[PDB]
Amino acid sequence: TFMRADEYLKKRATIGRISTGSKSLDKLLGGGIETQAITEVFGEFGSGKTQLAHTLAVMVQLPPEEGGLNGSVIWIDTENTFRPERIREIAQNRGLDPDEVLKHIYVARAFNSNHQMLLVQQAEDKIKELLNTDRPVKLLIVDSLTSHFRSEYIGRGALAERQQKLAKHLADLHRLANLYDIAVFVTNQVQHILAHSATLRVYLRKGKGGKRIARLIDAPHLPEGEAVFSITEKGIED
Amino acid sequence: TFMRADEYLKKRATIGRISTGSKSLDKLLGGGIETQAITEVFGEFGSGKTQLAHTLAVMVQLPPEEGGLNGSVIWIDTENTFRPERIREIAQNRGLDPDEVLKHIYVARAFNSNHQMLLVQQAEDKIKELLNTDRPVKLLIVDSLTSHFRSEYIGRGALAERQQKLAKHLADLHRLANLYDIAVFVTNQVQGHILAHSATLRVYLRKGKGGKRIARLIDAPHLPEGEAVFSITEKGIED
Amino acid sequence: TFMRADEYLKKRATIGRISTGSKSLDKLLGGGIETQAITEVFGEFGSGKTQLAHTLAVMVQLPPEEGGLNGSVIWIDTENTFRPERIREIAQNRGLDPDEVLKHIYVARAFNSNHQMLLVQQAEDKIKELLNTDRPVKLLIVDSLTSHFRSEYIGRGALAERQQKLAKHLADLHRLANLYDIAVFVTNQVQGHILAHSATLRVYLRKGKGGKRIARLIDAPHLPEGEAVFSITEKGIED
Amino acid sequence: TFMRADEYLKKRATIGRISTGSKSLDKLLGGGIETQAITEVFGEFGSGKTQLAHTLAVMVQLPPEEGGLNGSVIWIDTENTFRPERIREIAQNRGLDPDEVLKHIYVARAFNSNHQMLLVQQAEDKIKELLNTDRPVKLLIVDSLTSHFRSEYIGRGALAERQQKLAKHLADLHRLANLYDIAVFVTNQVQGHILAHSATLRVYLRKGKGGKRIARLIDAPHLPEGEAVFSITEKGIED
Amino acid sequence: TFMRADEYLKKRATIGRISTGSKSLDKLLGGGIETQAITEVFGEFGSGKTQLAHTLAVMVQLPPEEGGLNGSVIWIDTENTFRPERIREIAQNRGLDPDEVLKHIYVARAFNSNHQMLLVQQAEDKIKELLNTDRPVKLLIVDSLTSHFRSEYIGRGALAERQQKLAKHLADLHRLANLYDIAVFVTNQVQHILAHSATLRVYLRKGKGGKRIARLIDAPHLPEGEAVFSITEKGIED
Amino acid sequence: RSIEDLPGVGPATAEKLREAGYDTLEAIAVASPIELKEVAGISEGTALKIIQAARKAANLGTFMRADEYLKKRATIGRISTGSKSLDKLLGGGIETQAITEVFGEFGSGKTQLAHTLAVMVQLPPEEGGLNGSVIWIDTENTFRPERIREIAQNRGLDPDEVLKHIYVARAFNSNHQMLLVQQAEDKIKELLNTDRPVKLLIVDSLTSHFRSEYIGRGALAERQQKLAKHLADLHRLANLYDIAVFVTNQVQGHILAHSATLRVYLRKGKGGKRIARLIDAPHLPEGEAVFSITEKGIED
Repeated sequence: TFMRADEYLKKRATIGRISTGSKSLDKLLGGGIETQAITEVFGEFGSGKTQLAHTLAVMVQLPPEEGGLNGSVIWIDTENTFRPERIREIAQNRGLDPDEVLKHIYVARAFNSNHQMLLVQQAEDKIKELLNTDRPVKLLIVDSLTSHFRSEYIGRGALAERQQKLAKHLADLHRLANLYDIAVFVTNQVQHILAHSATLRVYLRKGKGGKRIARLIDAPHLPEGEAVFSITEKGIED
Repeated sequence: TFMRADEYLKKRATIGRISTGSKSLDKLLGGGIETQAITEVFGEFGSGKTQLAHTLAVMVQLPPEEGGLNGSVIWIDTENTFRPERIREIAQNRGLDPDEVLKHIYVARAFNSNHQMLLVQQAEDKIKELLNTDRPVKLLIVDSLTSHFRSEYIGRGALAERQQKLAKHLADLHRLANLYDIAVFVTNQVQGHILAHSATLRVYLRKGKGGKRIARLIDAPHLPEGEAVFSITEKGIED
Repeated sequence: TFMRADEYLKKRATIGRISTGSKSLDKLLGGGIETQAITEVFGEFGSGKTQLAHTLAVMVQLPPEEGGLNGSVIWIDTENTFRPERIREIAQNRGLDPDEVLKHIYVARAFNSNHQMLLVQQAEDKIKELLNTDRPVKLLIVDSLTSHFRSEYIGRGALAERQQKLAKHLADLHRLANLYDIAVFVTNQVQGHILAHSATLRVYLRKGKGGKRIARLIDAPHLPEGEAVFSITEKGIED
Repeated sequence: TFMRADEYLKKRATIGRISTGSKSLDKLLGGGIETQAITEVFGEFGSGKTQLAHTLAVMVQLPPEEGGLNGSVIWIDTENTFRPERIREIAQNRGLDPDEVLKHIYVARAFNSNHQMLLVQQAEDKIKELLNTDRPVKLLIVDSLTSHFRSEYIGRGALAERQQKLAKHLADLHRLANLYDIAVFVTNQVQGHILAHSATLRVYLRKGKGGKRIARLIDAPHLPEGEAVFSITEKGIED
Repeated sequence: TFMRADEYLKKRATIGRISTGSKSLDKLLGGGIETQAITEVFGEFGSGKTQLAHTLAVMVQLPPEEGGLNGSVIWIDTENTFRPERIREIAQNRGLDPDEVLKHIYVARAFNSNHQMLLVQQAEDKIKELLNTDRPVKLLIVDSLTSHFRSEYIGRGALAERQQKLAKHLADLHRLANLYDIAVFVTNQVQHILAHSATLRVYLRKGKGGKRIARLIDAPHLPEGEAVFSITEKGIED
Repeated sequence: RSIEDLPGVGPATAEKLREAGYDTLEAIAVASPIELKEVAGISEGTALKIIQAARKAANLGTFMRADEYLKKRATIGRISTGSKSLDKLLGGGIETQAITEVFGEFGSGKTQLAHTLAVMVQLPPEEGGLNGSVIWIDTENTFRPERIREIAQNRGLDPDEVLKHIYVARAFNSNHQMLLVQQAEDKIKELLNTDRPVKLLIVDSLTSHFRSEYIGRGALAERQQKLAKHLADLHRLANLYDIAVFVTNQVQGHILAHSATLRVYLRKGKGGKRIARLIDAPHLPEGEAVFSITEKGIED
């Protein structure tokens, strides 16, 4: 069904924003990563996109004033890179209770493409039974989003099917994002494949001495420069 | 379906570690290959990855204080390379009862890819069978993991189903590793090259100076970034 | 299902060995071709691998001291090269009743790949029957093993399925080999050159010096290295 | 032939810097394009690299305190894009005498690669000619540098001679830049793609928001790692 | 002419060794880079091989006891990356006189392959008129050695000629190395082309947090591990 | 006429001809006036006279009566590898008047075998040598006079003495390599008619530089021609002076000495031991040989 541009405009206003935990980024990002959208972060291994994920898993928990959305987190881990113990750290280094955070984050290990996709659909369950609660789900992470797809589908003749499925997956996320005002954050290791339906794609690379530099890939809807930040306790900062 | 970050953090701390039988290799691995994980060791033929497998089949059996996890072993052999006589020897020189050790290792010969994949789904029963015991399964070996796949699936048009099924195999192993706190060890001969992408940790090892072998990681984060030397002798892996 | 390493040490303990009929080649094979294994012999046409097959079909029949295993023989013939007359000669030329040996050899002509695979599948029933008697099946020959496969499957987009079947075939043989302590001997003519990768052991042989042959192993793991010369005569193969 | 590390260190400190006419771009460049160097600016057609060239042809003329180096300009035009009227306008709005400025810029139209390369060797005389003056040559522009090369040398078998000669051209420029403390500025249109590899610094710039342009470097070490925005107006480049 | 294994053994003994300025390296290197040899260091851009060059340009100047050879330096710069001012720094941070160093280093900017090659042959001049002196040439750097070759020779049909010339160049260096007991250090940026005639090839990459890790590519004549070090004043250390 | 004692050739001319590879009577014998004219400067007509002189003077351009040839072969010496096993396989050891090529993967020990041979050849015939000197062309910087010292002082040989009958030259590229051959003939005749003439000439590696300087399908053609000539230059020395030529070839592009009198393949074996095998049936056995690397070089 098609809603009216009334409700539509209204909704696009009730769009929340999670802070990345680093001034410079939230800036170049126009607030931060938004809900009702899929934000894709991509770059070489070690470009810190999994750290950014961890940080976001904290930020979203704190009050709007600090850049959060007082919400829960659903984390689909495909590369076995989710470290709760990492949450604990960064957390007890920016106020919040380092043992409370790990109470509003729910993870699932995805062992292959089909598993990954099936988990997303089940994510609606935990998501659902929680909208009627003080801390609903506001962040849904898929790290990595492309990992399995680019390994199970090698050689043309599969590329077609790969996109079809990848697409159906992305579509499943988009739905959740809008259906529940959730911010969908996905990572993509690069050096190909992208998340075409992505609402916003941010590229980041290792920069200079122990620092990462981002830069959106678009033009309309947000700045056109670069943003530098670093990895420390508190996750990302600056 | 999902788990609370605190539970995951909890479950994780319950992760055991098997010693390779080498101070060195062990340091490199962070004390040894872990449970709830798939560790892939790969290298040229004769790089000693099958020895490492045999050693681990012993170590896991001894007490935590000694490097093991007082557990049993499920061994899926695809290249007919499992030698109990070699377990027995690694044991004998380690001061154990060869006759006992050989009672907590269970093998199955895998004659082809479909067989191999079938075996893994089958192990689940032996795991369950011993699970509620004092010596549950703690090590599951697949040697070789890639051997059959890289021989039954030739050329493109095949990679589609290969990875397709492989991925399904690795996923079967991952489940067991986590569902039962088991350490999954797999070997991969490397000169159509395959890989255990889903592998939790990939260790590369090659032959060295004289009779020695050297191992190195395939990741900078998590664990150091150096090399480890060791040797093959009675007791399996030393140094 | 699976099997305890100790009971495996048991199974492998009973590995028998058939003599090739020539001191030389046995040294190289460390005694002879073994049971619970697939031994592949390959070489150009006329390299004498079908003679080696005939000799083995006799030797396996005589006592362990004499180098046999007092066993019967199952022979899948795909190139119409099995000559019972030849067995008689080699047999009456080795302290064996010619007409009795032929009562412990069972042949089947394989007319194409599907037939061949279907025949090995049927061998089981025959194996099972003689399993309880004094002379069980101890030798299963497939000559040629690759012949039909490399003729019914031409061009890629076929080569892939060939392996998917050739592998199901080899797996069928491996099973019988272990399930019944049988030695599986297969031949492969070599000048698309397919091979029996699963081959527990691959022996290469070529026409040598003066009307003699010469064989060598392929690899390094388990068993010496070097070459072995022998000849074709009555008695089949002789040093 | 060679020089003492102290002399080189000395010669280097004698390196002048021309302002692009943009606080921003200037910061990004470390105060501006330097002498004794080849600065390559590249981007899509209309990214304003020819404007930047025109601005520099003015800036260089004014005092050091003002961003110039009180010098003359040698301009090798290959795409017939040099407009004195535009110099005159950039000057006029910068508070200078269009009639004067146009007296310290010397152009030559290059009709093809060989012509282009000839011109550079020729400039050396004008450089010498003005060298012992109070307003020596301090800026040498080649716009476009790659235009002709990427049109006269089509396909492989050509790249050999292209780069071969190009390299020889760039080397000719490098010499002049150092032999006479001149800043060499070259443009390169980018959608057989060429490049000034020997370039001392490569700056990439593209069109932006509205009428604006944005420049970024092609090196992490030496100078920052950010972007710079500016605009095209009278005075040439602003912001 | 062929010398006798007498003189030959003698010579291979009178082989000097320059320290890299970092314990860990000199170790994995069996002393350090030796004279009468071409040592090739290769790795990605920013792997610090030009720093290593700078350090070596200092070390070689100090007495044997500290790991030097009280010698001069000939530096062929092809990528305009030689910073005397960088020498000054590192120098006045490990004893020696930060303004004396730049007195025993002689540079030449090579603008292309032919220039590069021709400079090497002229290097014999400065080299020569200095052997009869307190501080003879002991280090000859070519940074980068491959830069120009891989740019002027693109597309097969040149690859052949490229190797021929590259070869003649390497041979020219080898000669100088032996003819004058000089240590030849050459860099090679990678991600192809190598310096085949190279006496020793060391690979180095950026490692962990602001550190570089080396590892020889051979087996016979020196260890088989890796070496970590860092870039600071003094150039390379650890 | 033996060397450039040819009619129209003076030293200056000889200079240009040598720096160009026309270093032998046969080299010139097979050239064309145009080539020599462009290499030396001489006129097309005198160059022609030069060619004819060479065609007529050529040593290896004459036939030998089989009775004479049977005898030449009767005087072929044999160097021991230092391994009963291997020698059996060679029927005594590598022979003189022949090019023996040993090839295998890096580390298959062919450079060790070279070092051993450089010692053996020095001891008496009964000891496994021919009381001779050694010319060593090193292209990969792998000649360690130290290993020589060792292997020598481990067979009761005076290392300080052994080191006095080995002459090395480092070859920095193909042209250098080829060039050093002609200069090898200089030293060979120098030490010729001496208590210890040259009996062993090593080229290690023989192919290294050729497979690096000639990359391409357009480079392949002349790659072979130059190797062909280089090999011919060695064959000549081998026969002209009863020398045993030993060359190594790393393998696994692809190259080899097609005109090698005998090609021996060797690979890393069991544990620390190497196994060498022959590549043909005519002349010599047909089995494998195992040996090891230790002091004394090669053993067993």
